[PDB]
Amino acid sequence: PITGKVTAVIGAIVDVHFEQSELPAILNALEIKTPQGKLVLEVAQHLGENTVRTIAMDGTEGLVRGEKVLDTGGPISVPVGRETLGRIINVIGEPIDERGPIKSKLRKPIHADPPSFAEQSTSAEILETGIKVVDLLAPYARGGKIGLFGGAGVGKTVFIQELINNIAKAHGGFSVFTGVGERTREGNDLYREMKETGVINLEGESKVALVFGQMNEPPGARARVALTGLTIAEYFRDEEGQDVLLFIDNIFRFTQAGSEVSALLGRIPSAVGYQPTLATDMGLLQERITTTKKGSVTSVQAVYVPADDLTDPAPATTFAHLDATTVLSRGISELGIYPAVDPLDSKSRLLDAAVVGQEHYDVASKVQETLQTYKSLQDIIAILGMDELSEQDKLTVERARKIQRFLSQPFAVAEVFTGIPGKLVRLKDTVASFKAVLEGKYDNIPEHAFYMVGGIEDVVAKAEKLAAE
Amino acid sequence: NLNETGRVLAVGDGIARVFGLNNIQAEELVEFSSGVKGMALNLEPGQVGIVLFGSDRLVKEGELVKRTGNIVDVPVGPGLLGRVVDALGNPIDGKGPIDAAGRSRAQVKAPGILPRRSVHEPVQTGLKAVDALVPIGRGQRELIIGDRQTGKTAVALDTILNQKRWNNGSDESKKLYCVYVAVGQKRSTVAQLVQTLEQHDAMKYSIIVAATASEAAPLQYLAPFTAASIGEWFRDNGKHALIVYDDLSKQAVAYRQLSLLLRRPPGREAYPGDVFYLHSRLLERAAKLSEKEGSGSLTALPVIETQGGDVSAYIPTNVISITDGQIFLEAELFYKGIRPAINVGLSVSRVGSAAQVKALKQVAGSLKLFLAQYREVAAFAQFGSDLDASTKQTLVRGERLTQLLKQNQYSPLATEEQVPLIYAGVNGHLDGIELSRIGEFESSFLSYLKSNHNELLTEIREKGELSKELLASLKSATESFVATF
Amino acid sequence: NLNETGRVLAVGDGIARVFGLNNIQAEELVEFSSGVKGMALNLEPGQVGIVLFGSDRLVKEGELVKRTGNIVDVPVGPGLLGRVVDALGNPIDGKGPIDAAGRSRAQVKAPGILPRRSVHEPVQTGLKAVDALVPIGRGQRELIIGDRQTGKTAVALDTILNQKRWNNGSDESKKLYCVYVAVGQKRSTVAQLVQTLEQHDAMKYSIIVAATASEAAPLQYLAPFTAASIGEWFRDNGKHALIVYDDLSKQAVAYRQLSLLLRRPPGREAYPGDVFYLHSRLLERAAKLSEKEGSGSLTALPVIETQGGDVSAYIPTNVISITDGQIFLEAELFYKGIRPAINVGLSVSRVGSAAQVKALKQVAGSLKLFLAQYREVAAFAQFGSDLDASTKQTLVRGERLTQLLKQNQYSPLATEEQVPLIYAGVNGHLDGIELSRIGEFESSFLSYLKSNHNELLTEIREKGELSKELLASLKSATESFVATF
Ligand SMILES: CCC[C@H](O)[C@@H](C)C(=O)NC/C=C\C[C@@H](C)[C@@H](O)[C@H](C)[C@@H]1C/C=C\C[C@H](C)[C@H](O)Cc2cc(OC)cc(O)c2C(=O)O1
Ligand SMILES: CCC[C@H](O)[C@@H](C)C(=O)NC/C=C\C[C@@H](C)[C@@H](O)[C@H](C)[C@@H]1C/C=C\C[C@H](C)[C@H](O)Cc2cc(OC)cc(O)c2C(=O)O1
Ligand SMILES: Nc1ncnc2c1ncn2[C@@H]1O[C@H](COP(=O)(O)OP(=O)(O)OP(=O)(O)O)[C@@H](O)[C@H]1O
Ligand SMILES: Nc1ncnc2c1ncn2[C@@H]1O[C@H](COP(=O)(O)OP(=O)(O)OP(=O)(O)O)[C@@H](O)[C@H]1O
Ligand SMILES: Nc1ncnc2c1ncn2[C@@H]1O[C@H](COP(=O)(O)OP(=O)(O)OP(=O)(O)O)[C@@H](O)[C@H]1O
Ligand SMILES: [Mg+2]
Ligand SMILES: [Mg+2]
Ligand SMILES: [Mg+2]
Repeated sequence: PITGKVTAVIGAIVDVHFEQSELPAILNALEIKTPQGKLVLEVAQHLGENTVRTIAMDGTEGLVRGEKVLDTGGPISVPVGRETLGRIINVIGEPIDERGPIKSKLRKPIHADPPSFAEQSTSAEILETGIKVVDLLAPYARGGKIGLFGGAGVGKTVFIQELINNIAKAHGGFSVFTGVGERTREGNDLYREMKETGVINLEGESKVALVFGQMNEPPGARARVALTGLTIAEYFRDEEGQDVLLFIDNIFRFTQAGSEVSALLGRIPSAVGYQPTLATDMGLLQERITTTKKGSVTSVQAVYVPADDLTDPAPATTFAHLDATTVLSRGISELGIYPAVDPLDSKSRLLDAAVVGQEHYDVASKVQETLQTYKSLQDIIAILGMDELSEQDKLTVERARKIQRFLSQPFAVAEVFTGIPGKLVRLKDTVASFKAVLEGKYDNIPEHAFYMVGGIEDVVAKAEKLAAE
Repeated sequence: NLNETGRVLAVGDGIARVFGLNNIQAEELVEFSSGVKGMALNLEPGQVGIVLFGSDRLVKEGELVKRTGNIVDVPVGPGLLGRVVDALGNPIDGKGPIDAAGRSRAQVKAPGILPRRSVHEPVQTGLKAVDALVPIGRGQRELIIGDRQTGKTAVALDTILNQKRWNNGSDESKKLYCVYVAVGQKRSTVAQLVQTLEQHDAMKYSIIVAATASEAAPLQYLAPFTAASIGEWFRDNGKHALIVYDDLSKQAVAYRQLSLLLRRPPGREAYPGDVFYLHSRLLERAAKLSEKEGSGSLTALPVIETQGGDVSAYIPTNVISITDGQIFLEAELFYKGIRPAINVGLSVSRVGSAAQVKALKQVAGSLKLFLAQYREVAAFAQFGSDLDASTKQTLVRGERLTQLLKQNQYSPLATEEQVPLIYAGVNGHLDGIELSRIGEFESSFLSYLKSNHNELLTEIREKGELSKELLASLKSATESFVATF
Repeated sequence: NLNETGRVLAVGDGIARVFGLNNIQAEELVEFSSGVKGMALNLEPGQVGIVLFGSDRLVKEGELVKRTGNIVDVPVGPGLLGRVVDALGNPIDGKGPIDAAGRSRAQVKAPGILPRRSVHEPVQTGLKAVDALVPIGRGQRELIIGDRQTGKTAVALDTILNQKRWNNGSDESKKLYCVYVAVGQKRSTVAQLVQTLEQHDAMKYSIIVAATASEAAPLQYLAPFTAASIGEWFRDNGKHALIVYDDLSKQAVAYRQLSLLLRRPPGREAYPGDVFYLHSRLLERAAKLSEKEGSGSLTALPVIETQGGDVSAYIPTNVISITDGQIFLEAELFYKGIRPAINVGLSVSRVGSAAQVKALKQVAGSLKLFLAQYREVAAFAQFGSDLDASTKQTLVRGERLTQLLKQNQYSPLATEEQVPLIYAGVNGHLDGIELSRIGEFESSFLSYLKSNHNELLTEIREKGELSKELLASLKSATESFVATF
């Protein structure tokens, strides 16, 4: 075998001198043997003098200069196919449940080129989420990319879990969940909820594969784990021909991990200290997620937004790639409007009268124009109060307040925080409800009746309860 | 022989250092034993610096590298029509190999002050707003600028689709051949655009150059220059070409990345200081040649993404300072359903007014200014103040004209059909028609003119100009129809 | 012999460069001939870069350096209880040497997805507002986040003080050993805090780790990790520990200093990019283990200062994105004398609601939502004329409950005592009491309830839950007291 000595160690970065005519190629995986298990290094550069530079998939503590590394002869390769379902995998394809080897027939490199120009396909199927603000104003595309943008704590993980409950067991094919740099607690709670709901059966068939590299992991692992999850999803799409839905909790943690290793590599940073290749890094990850003629891949991607700064290079890079984007605003959540979706910044490719139908497009456009009018007034209203407005403005603002209050919804996964049981609202019921609100038919109802209810029949029931009380 | 070959000393981040290649030219193309191609940017006393067009992953230390002898160049000619190519002119549509009239360098110096000519003949887009208000001539560089999803590509694609009217005729002085460049677009998006151009039979006269976001930053930087060299082959032979760059901003991002990997310090907005020179030397290649130079033309339509409509941002204002004008596409108009959403105030064509179709200039007249006046009046009238006298009248006509300018995607109008529409709108015949019926007016009126007054439309088409008798006949037709409508 | 020893080549900015130490491990600990210690941070083919746990004055070029032979580690065990130590676990109280069960690495990987369990048993703080509104489970991470002087340390100290009602019992599963980490605090402040704990006898079960404002930034960075390693001994041996990181903002500042002196590229707010990795690999170590892992747990309370109350700043949003909720202390409330100043709207416990005492869960009900509604009603009603009956009752009930949640420092209540108070507030029996007499009610009611109805209090404590009979008898007790009161 090709073996090499460690010659430098700098955090996650390890330099290996191979002392022979043949070096490992870039992206090859090398192994070091360790007092517990093994350390995996992925080659990143050739420095010259038979020295390669490599990124470490686990902690480098205890490495010694002169320690012996062996080239495995290929990239990081992960088990793939139906034997991965119901099981939990780390960034290097090992099981991190207790259930023994994964014992799949195939193992496949986590680095691959996107589908060819001839393999592309594209849909305009609306994915009904049951979430009023999404189903009305930013309907998700089945087989498309969805991104959820929000700062810390604004609700995007609760949103993903509501989507998992509503969509994932209704979806006909397999699912893959990748947790990138989020809480190990959230992963354990997800695994328990998957077993309790039955999407995982330890003694039966399972519909979901789980891949985790959480925020306790080194930057190399948090960088590469998304590629393992995506390689499993791509195997289901191409080899099985299945329709997949791929969830990625906090794809920003992949990008940030790219910055961290880049800082150790010693590249000159872009923007606020991000790596160069940020855009091509994102392109190489995000282009593999497409649907193809072989099979559909839906994906829902949460995107943390640092300091809530949507101008941050990583959000701004991600916005270019997504078919639907949902923006969750801290201010809206502080008003108690959950699920905190900003109705105006959230947008979708599918909000097209040729796709949603003319009635839905009309209702959505009139809602958007009403809320944009209210936003335009809000600083005049803040200084002078509502009394300075015109009667047309007073009516438009009262209806805009009712509408934005009505976009709130009790999620079933978050009733612990709201007391109100969860509601699903059908798309047709949503569009009829908001059109009837736009007609002014309910302008006599108090705003509180609109808050946190599951459609207009519930608004009438709540208004009756308030009037009786 | 280290004169004609070299050895890779180091490679990473898509940059390789090579020993030898002593005879290599600056900006030459080299091929690696692993088969990737690369461009020699830096020549240094003991080493060359190569930027890699493919992935580095195939390259290894000690790889043999050999020099092509050619400055980075692409195949050019008529055999690229109907083909989709990468930034290096390799076919990616999966059809057979390309047949080329020759090769042309990617970086070539634009034609100077003497060989150029004034812009004097139209790029007929078939968009009522463009052809009437911001006319584009052959050899113009009209910028398209706006927020994402505001219709920029729809404007460019409808322009390309309109050329099907002339590109089937014999008169190759009228035929306009099209090039479209995808930079940093998804493979999905460009494949769907190809499928659309196939549906409209537009591919048979179109060429598409694609460097998607999957592609290395050197390819995304290079793709506009090689697309320009393809359009220049048509220009230099004496034919007319149009070139669309569906995002120059994504090229500027790719060049910022490449500059950082070359360890060149960033300048304003962290873009490299010569990010202007990157776009300017590109866009100066769009030109109209003199008769001595064979009368050919290349027309450019660069696309820019504004952030929040901020045209003051560095890259927007850089490109505005190059492009002989701009079409500005407004999110407020687009989401209000006024599509193509061209803001008539901020859009201006600095040279295409000399190249507008004369009949359309005659009927349009002040319309470009009148719509801006209407927009100011409407911005005051929305306050609900008293609208007496001309304010009421200007609100009525300005609304109907605005309703007359919106247009369906992939339905470009012939100029003979815009001329009667703009005539009927400008002369106020639509003041009697309610605003919900103006689209019906367009559909039935062109049906009436094309049924009963085809003589007028043929004379408008063939002459491009209204006589006083022809204008009087168009008046009588419009008055009769509005009397019946 | 350069294998086990080396020579300092250079010294500056807290970094010493050393020749030799060929066999040194990455992050091994070394001792300089002056007796200062350093961690070997990065290894190079020629040299080692070492971070000094001390002043640069203590190290000179040409001095000898020795391997200690082990990764940076700290003593751990019950023999640290009652002791104050530096970041390396040397005793600084001067009470003598430390007694240790062993040594544990400072950096060690948090327990994975499978060894964990959901939190299901409370960290009873004895703060009415916390135990009622934002309950903390054992194994939770709960951020305490505040402006300067808003009460953060008082909240943590009262939590530590409350434990002595169980840490003196026999039931080792109810005990909760405490660790407190002082980072960039003044030595005098730490000494006064230790005196405060020791005069309340809270020291016999508490450990304090100090890296004060003068102590080199590498020690301030290291101190939370070694305090975590001390708490992990309890977590891993089936005991329960609570760790307070009394400012993680000051650890982030020390890590920014260390990274910039290493010439690491500054990122947002000039913090290094991996400052999130600094805090998350710390806070992931607080966990509740399964019964296979011995059921132990480590609970963490990090503390953060927000300049100007900006919870949107970089480090606040980072730690909010790591922890399982936050207690937000509002300066406006603290200066209005509402102390402990818990903002009920912006604080939330994202996992500890399952760990709340069921009796408190029963009697609090929607109290958090009611208080959040009350604040917004009172916001307009401060000026709004002609208040309805609904708003009037909202103001009455919310003012009663706001006065009821006020609590004196160092006065944590038992849950047997919190339950009757929260019951009386939520059911509105206070609505007739004068707003200033509620403190009189609180102390006098409990004194009545202790003297007359002790059976109910002992039953609440022993069972932790209210049957319908116990709710009926607590209602009788409350109504008879208010009838007298
Ligand atoms: C430092 C970072 C801050 C960050 O910005 C913030 C998002 C964060 O980090 N954590 C807080 C997250 C959840 C806590 C909530 C579940 C809930 O406890 C509180 C009281 C909220 C407070 C908001 C409005 C009050 C209003 C009367 C409402 O209308 C009250 C209300 C009523 C309701 O009816 C059942 C349902 C609701 O969810 C709410 C509601 O949202 O209130
Ligand atoms: C992407 C950003 C672009 C950038 O923001 C912009 C500055 C830029 O870069 N280029 C725009 C360049 C030329 C366009 C003008 C020549 C002209 O075409 C229009 C209609 C202007 C519009 C302004 C006001 C309307 C008002 C009724 C006026 O008063 C109308 C008017 C009346 C008049 O009387 C005969 C003479 C006039 O010149 C005007 C006039 O200037 O209007
Ligand atoms: N005149 C029009 N009528 C109706 N729909 C239109 C019109 N012009 C554009 N659209 C639609 O608007 C949406 C966005 O426009 P377009 O496809 O041209 O994208 P774009 O502005 O180039 O944006 P991007 O930055 O995503 O490339 C698409 O659905 C397109 O179909
Ligand atoms: N419940 C309370 N009742 C009365 N006074 C209190 C209460 N809690 C805190 N205080 C007082 O308010 C001030 C806050 O002290 P504390 O140690 O909690 O500060 P801190 O918020 O940690 O801030 P800093 O670390 O910046 O000094 C001190 O005077 C403390 O005595
Ligand atoms: N739809 C909702 N209904 C009720 N409560 C909600 C809803 N969305 C969010 N919340 C509340 O807001 C917080 C959301 O936490 P969550 O874990 O979903 O946030 P996040 O955006 O994933 O944060 P992080 O950056 O920490 O990963 C919790 O307090 C939850 O109670
Ligand atoms: Mg989350
Ligand atoms: Mg486009
Ligand atoms: Mg303090």
